[PDB]
Amino acid sequence: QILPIRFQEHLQLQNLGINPANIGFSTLTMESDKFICIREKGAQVVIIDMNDPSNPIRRPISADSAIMNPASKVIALKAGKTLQIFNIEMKSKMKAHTMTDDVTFWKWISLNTVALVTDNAVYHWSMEGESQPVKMFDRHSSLAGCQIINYRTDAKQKWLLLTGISAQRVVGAMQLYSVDRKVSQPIEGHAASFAQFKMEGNAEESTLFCFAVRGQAGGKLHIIEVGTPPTGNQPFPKKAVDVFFPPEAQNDFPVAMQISEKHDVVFLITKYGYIHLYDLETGTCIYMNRISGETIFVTAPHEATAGIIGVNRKGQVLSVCVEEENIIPYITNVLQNPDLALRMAVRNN
Amino acid sequence: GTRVFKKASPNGKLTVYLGKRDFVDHIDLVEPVDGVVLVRRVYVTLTCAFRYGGLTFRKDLFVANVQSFPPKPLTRLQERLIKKLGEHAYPFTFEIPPNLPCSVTLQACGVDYEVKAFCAENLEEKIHKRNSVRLVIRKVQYAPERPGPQPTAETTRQFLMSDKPLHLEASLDKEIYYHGEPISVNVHVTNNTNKTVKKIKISVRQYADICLFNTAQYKCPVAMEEADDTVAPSSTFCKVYTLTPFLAKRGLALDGKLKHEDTNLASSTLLREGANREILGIIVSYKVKVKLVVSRGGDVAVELPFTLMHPKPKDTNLIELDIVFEDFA
Repeated sequence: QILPIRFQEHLQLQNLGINPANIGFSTLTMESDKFICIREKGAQVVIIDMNDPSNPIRRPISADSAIMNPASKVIALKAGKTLQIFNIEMKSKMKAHTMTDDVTFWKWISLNTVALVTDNAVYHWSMEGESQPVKMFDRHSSLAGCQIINYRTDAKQKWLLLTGISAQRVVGAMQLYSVDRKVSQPIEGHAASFAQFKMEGNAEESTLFCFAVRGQAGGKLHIIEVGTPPTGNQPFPKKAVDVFFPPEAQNDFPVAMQISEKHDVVFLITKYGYIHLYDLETGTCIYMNRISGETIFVTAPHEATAGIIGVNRKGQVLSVCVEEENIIPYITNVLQNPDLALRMAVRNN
Repeated sequence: GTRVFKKASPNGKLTVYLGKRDFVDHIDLVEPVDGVVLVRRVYVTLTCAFRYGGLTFRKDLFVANVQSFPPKPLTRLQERLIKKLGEHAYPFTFEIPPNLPCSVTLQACGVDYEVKAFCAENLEEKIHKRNSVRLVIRKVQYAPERPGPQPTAETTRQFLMSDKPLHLEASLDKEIYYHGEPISVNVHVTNNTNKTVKKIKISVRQYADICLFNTAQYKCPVAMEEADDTVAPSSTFCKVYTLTPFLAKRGLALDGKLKHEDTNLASSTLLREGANREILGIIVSYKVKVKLVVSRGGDVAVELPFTLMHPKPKDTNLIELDIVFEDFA
């Protein structure tokens, strides 16, 4: 019987000769579906080009972290407080900077900017020119002592979302910062994502903020609009739905979220390797399934299918996306929700 | 200086360049066949066939056609060579489906991969072995080493008139071996009988099944050691022996023509679960056999399956960054 998603295993990194010891959160990064970057220690980095994963380049490094640019052959490296950005094409050092404070988390948040998180603050740093990191906001006390696990922004970079976790059950602490209001709010959540979404009859896109959590009430997914509706817009009615977990999955919680704006669906991944799909508009659950027996510990947008791609602890590179020929009939017949099916068919084709 | 292999047609009109002749199969994908042809359209084709027999049976397994002139990203090699060669240089790229059999020859039949570049109006036209060029490339199989327990086998014999056991256990140091790699065999005997083990014989045997046209099963030893190590009545014996399977023999599967320096014993056929074990043409596998040669009694042996693979291809700055031609022959 037909499924509303297509799931694929693209490859297992060990088949490429990659050492399974090097396959985990701290030694393996994937900032986009274009590259996987692995630090292998007798130190070096293995850059896997996903268009051509057979011919990985290996370079010597002395960095404790390496994060490939989402799009181009540009790599950022750090060693303590020392940050450097390198052009692999032109083989040249682009930029360097020495932070006052240790950078405990960093990632590319677009094609040409790095977000830097310290104990203290969050910075954006352009890869271009000579510009220094620009402090975006001070960290809120409720992330104090958390493992920082992510950092998200909306498309305009007007809404910035820092996420940490701690063992206490694993509690999720987010800080949502408004760049125009210059104000932070604390949010209990485990995984989140922004999205653009234009309501029927509205002049302009809404900026949606979606976050999932497993807290005191159990599993919840929230979808809200951030900011004041544009002139010509109705506000987006807040949605709040449950995120189901098994009896076998008492210790599971959300670890990743990607949103397809092509189909307006939320992909959620759980620590135990379940995937869920939710309607972005209503939060209705479309699909759940265990797709991996290991934690998927890094995810990115999967650009070609507008899906989700990730890597699990055993080295499997997996993705999920909407199966566009099955999703409507699946919602009609299997979920028996013909109202949703017609709305999604019309909204997205 | 980077090597690049080249080959021209007889009339010196078309030359093909390739970075490599052997393309590694990494189970989820195969190295792409990334070439340049230095120039009617100009086409380049990749064919995989099983052949038996001169020839008396052939089955096509895969064909891919590229129009190379006139015109997924170019490899650094392609660009590098396009610039270093001219504007009469054009790229061609094949991706070989990973489920096709690897190159294999048994002496005769096999599976071969042929790259063919030619000049001609349509694809359906008279090819002249004069301004076309043909290259035999190989697909060779890699696989990574396996986590967890190694291979292990054991047997127990009771001889006529007795109920005392002769027990043999053996294991290998790995599940996955590469060409040229030694195999260590751990041998443990408990001899509670009144017979003596006179010697111990360890062999590596290849098994090759022909699955098309004229089916047949060959066996053939590729390493043999015997030791005059004896196991007395009521005594135990533990020893590690080392063997390496070596090409330096009819019925043997090779990855290559026996006449070429770079040919190896054939790699183990990786078989997907219910795959068509007929469009693979030849199925190759390997075992270690450990045999106790018993005095005044039948011998006692175990076998330990293993997999034989082609090996994988070989100041403040926090990172460090940094072309000769050869005949394909």
